Amino acid sequence: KTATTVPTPFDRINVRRLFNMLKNNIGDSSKWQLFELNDNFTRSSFRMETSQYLAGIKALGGVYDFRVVCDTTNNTPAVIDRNEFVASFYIKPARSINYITLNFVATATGADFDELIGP
Amino acid sequence: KAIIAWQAQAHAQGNDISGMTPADYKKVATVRQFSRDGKTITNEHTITGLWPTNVGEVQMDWDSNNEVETFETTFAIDWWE
Amino acid sequence: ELTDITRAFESGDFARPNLFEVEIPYLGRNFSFKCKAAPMPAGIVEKVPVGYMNRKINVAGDRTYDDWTVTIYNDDKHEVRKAIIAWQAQAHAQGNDISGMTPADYKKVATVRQFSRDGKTITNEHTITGLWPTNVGEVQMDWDSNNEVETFETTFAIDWWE
Amino acid sequence: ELTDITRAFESGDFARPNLFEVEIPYLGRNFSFKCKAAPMPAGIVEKVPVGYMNRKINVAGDRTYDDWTVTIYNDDKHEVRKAIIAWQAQAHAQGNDISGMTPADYKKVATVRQFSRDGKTITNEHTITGLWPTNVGEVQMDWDSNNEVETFETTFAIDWWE
Amino acid sequence: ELTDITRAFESGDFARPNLFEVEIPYLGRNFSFKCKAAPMPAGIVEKVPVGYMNRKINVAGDRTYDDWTVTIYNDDKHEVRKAIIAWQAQAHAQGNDISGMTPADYKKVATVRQFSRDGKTITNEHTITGLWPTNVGEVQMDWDSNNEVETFETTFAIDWWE
Amino acid sequence: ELTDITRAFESGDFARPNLFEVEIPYLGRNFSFKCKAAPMPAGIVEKVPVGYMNRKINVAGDRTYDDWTVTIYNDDKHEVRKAIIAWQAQAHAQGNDISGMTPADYKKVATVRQFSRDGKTITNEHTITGLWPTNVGEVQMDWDSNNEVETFETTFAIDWWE
Amino acid sequence: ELTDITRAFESGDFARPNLFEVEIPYLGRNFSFKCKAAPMPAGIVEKVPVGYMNRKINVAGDRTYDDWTVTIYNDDKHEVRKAIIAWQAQAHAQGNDISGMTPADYKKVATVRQFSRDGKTITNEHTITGLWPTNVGEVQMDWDSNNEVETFETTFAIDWWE
Amino acid sequence: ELTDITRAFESGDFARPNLFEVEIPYLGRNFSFKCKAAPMPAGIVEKVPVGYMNRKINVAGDRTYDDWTVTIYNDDKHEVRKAIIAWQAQAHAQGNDISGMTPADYKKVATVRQFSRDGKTITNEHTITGLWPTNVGEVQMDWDSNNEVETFETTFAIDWWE
Amino acid sequence: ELTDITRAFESGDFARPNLFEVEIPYLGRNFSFKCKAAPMPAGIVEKVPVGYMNRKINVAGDRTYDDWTVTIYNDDKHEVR
Repeated sequence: KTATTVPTPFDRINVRRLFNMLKNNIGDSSKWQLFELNDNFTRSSFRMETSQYLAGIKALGGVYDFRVVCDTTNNTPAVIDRNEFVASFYIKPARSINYITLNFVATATGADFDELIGP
Repeated sequence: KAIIAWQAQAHAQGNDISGMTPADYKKVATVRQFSRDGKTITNEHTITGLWPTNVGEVQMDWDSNNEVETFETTFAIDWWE
Repeated sequence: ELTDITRAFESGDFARPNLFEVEIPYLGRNFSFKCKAAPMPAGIVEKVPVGYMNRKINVAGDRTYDDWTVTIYNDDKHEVRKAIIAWQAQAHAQGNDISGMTPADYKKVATVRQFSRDGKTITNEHTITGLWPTNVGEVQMDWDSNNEVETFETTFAIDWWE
Repeated sequence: ELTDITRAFESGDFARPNLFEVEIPYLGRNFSFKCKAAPMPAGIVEKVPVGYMNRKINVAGDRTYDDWTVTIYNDDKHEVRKAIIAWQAQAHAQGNDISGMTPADYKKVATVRQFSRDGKTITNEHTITGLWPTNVGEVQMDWDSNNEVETFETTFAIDWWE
Repeated sequence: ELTDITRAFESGDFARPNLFEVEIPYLGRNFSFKCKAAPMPAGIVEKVPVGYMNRKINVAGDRTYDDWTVTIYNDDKHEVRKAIIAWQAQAHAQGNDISGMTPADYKKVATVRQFSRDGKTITNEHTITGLWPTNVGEVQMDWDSNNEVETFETTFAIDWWE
Repeated sequence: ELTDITRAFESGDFARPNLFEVEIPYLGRNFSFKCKAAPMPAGIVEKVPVGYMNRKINVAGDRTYDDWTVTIYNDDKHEVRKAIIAWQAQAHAQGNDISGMTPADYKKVATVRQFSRDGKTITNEHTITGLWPTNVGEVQMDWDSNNEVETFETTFAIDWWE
Repeated sequence: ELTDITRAFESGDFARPNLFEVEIPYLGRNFSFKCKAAPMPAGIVEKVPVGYMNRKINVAGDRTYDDWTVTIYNDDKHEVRKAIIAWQAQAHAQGNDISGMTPADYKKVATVRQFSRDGKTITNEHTITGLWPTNVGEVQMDWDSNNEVETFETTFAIDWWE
Repeated sequence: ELTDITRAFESGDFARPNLFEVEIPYLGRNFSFKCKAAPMPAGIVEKVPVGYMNRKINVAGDRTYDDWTVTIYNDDKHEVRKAIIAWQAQAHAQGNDISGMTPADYKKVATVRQFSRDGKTITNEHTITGLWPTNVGEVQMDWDSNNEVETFETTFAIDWWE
Repeated sequence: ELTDITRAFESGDFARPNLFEVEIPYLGRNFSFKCKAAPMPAGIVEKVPVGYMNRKINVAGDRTYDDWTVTIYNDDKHEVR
């Protein structure tokens, strides 16, 4: 547990360190788009590279699935005219086992498993 | 110089004996075909995991006058979509 | 939008397949003016297929190099052809001897350059390390072969280029 | 700077692929005037690859020689063709005999020369040691093959050239 | 009547000799993606001949099993090969010790599966009981063995399969 | 006289090594369409030498039979392979049991047929008495073994054929 | 799901069967650059069958090791081959003497390493304890064996590896 | 770091498997020019296993030597083959006699040399002590065996080499 | 020094593996023209090892001979066979 008292998705240490690993990689790849134009090529470049990166994490099993959203649906001209560029990553991180419950049932002689359980 | 400097990550050109992990030297690429209105894209295939297996020779020659310089390059691919 | 092709030549022009020279220090200045043609080298890194289930994915194999083949004009006193053979004679003696020097002796350095369309300026330059002449070509002399200057191919082995 | 090409011909000219003659003492003077074409020999030294880690470096292998193939005009009484076959007949008897002389007998010396553009002057001269005719070519005679002089190829083996 | 062959694939297809995986719980998930090849086991019941007069009739002998041999891709840090040897080290200590654990400790369970041509679906699944690695193969490393990924064979003993 | 070879096929044709089927009642219709190959059985009667003076004359020994080995295509749900092993399981139990039925139970009858080149007509038919599967072959599954359908050998013992 | 194969190389790559070196302290640095090939050792623990009723279950036998065989390039002054034989000469004297030193003298330590595809980095390293050369291979010299560098096999015995 | 391979040839080159000669004083100079091939000898010291508990450690056994087999070109008057058989005739008389000389008489010394790639210089030289020809090979003469020179193998026994 | 190989053929040539004939008086002249192949015989004298201390030295054993195998062309009336 991280030190949070309010609930939040970034509660467990593994989720925190996952989003650190992503932010500290994509937050480097994106540096190469500073002082570019916000043209169609810049957008497709940043979509393809970061998708290629997250596909690696998806295969190794850090995230169940992800989407990269980066086009005219958010880089509207009202963003362009103030020298800004935007992208959104939707990421669902892996669960984990935390609580293990084992039941032992001390059944009788007779009373066989072909009747109770039925293989 | 850029294509060879890309290939140099797959296996070092020159006197080194080195090369980076596959995650580093693989890249994405895209082919498009336009409509006869030059504004409009009608078909678009991504190609996943390019890298340059062979950068072609340039056959330079004093009798080869009145052409611009061209060379072939042969990428390997993993799949296309 | 046709002017967009100008992005293909920000540097000022297309490269030209004839504005080149070859320097081989072992052979003096005059070789550079006698070398007619030379392919700027290939760079080959053969793929390895790794199979999974019923599909295959590729990974980088190990680099290799092909031979380097030039073509030469020959002068009336064979100042090049006698020199190339006398170089090869160090790799394994031509004639009745059975001898040849150590690799440190018969290997040489060479350099290929391509000029800008201003003839003063060099824009690309590759050194080739450890040339030696594996094959000095025949000259196909013939009384019907009139109205050409004499040329022959030569095929050097190389260790790498940079 | 275009005059720089003059460095390619300090000797006075380019060599010409037709100003040549072949001398074979065994066959008299007249062979030298009947020999139409002859490649000035190749010199071949095949490379050996030595692997280290995942790269390879080349070293000089061991010299070898290809055959030497000339082409001949034939005269109306076959003074060359009968002589070449009668030479080959010493290497292994043509016809119904089963015989052939010692190598010291059927081997011969030969010489290739290239002249300057002044026809008086010889500028390059290679001896070829131990010729003998491995293959005397067919003459493809045909009633439709009108308006040519008769020519045939001959392929000598050689031991070395100098 | 050629359509009759469709009776050979009522189930939807022929089985494919490459749509398979091997699971060995002891070695984690990653082994299942590193195992290249594995024969789905043989089942052997050797015949006994019973003689009568001068003829012989056969009766069922007693079941036996051969070893099970897989082939593995190895990664750059040997996460499989070090684990397989560290498993074998429990059967009899590798190095300078003279020790080995009880059979209950070094025996393990393993599972072979074959998928349908829809990659979601498992159609056959055999458990193999009491694996242990009798022989971990050599890796034949060599500077001339360029352009392959590293593979080795491993030969497990088995008690039975179901 | 070359037409004389027609005496070799009075019956209408040569027999063809692929126009055949195998029937095994125990396994239903579908086995007959899944059986790829099967040798029509050998008949062996080993000679006995009887010596007289210093020469030997031969007399008929006592008849014996080799095993009968077929090859099978396997479908995506293993409807044959699970059935063959479940048949063998009666001869000696596969898995953790130590049991097996009487010979009258696990023995079965089987039939091999060869058709005429009219696919309607059966021209030769041998019954094989008392099959049981002594060895069900491995399937050599491998990620490099792409572009084949899955096949395995099976080796039945036999008592006789007629 | 084809990207799943990336789990087979979390470490960054497949291991490569040529990125290796062998160190043998007794022979100095130069041996490590002259050793062409060497199998990374096998680990063998032969099974013992224990019978119960009419079935058999396996248990771990006792560990054994095969010999270790390398292959060497030889230099023009035999600095390796004379050293390997001069090492073997301590195990039992070559020539006319009948002598050999104590095992503590002629046994040596050796090390095999495999590098990452960054040539700086060692990822696996096995020591081999108590080498000595049981067999130094012939060199099959022959006038027709042209265009190869001289190589020979050597077969060391080993006590264990770690 | 690829230049590191130069440490493999500080001496100036790799040794070459064809730059060799064999001298046998008994047979004069001419044998050395007629010997086509000869393995530079093996050196064998077979291991002895010493068991402790359930492991085994190796110790040096006792040196042994295999035979030495050369291959020879034969001349038109058999000046070698008649001499080799006339040497063997001292070990045990060929033909109708039943005789053979003392070991001091039929044993001979022999020497193998390997040259540097400068043909003047000898870099390795082994004497072989106590040759004699245990087996002079057949010559497989045949009217279809055209276009080869006659060669035969000969297998000498040896006592030791140095 | 390559001319030195001429010492290998002072006699005038290498021997040739096809310039041979076999005569067998019992079978007349014609057998000699029908015999296709015949190995010029081996001469075998098998070594005997004599042990001293832990080394072995060799001494000459006793001569033996293998069989001699020829190959024959057969004519239409089997005059050889």
